[PDB]
Amino acid sequence: HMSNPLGELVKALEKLSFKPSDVRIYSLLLERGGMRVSEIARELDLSARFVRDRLKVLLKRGFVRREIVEKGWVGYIYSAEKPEKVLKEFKSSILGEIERIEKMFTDGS
Amino acid sequence: SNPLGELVKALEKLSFKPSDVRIYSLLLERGGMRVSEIARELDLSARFVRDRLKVLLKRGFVRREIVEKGWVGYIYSAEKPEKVLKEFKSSILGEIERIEKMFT
Ligand SMILES: [Cl-]
Ligand SMILES: [Cl-]
Ligand SMILES: [Cl-]
Repeated sequence: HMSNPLGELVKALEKLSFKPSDVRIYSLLLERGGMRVSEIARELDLSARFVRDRLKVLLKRGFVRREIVEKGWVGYIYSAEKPEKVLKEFKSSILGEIERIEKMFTDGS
Repeated sequence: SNPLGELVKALEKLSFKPSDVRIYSLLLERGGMRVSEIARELDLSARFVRDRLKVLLKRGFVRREIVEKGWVGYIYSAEKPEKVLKEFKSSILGEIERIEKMFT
């Protein structure tokens, strides 16, 4: 019945895991520059809905940003945050998770 | 080469097998044990338990003492949770820093 630091870390790693498709989207954008949902979908042979779904996650995690295009067509494209930014955000997220887990394992009072 | 791909690889290396969690739990709950005892209780291969304990030892999550009453063997025990978290934090920070340097 005892709480388990390894088990808690497993849950944290799952929460911060990446789908393979997230890696493909991020890597495509870093290489090619900002792209529309439709362009990403065609390039990677994924559905537009699935791409939108993963973009929401990557935006909230701070790994991708959006920016307006006004070039006849008007809409948003999506751009990779730079590696230094991605790694800064990931570091903050995992440290946050560890800090929460630490509260379960304090000694004394 | 991209930071998410490198994080995936690093996070795989820092991952735990479900058995690791069970091995740690057993040692924390019941105290220091021999490999054969852990394997019996968990219904795992003794070789497998042995190899996972070697991984956990290198990571700083278990310790061992040599004992020789008859045949030589190791008694493994759980490191305390705060040491586990401290070591894990150090390790994952080290990995992120290494990946940071790949790009700088
Ligand atoms: Cl996927
Ligand atoms: Cl679009
Ligand atoms: Cl042994």
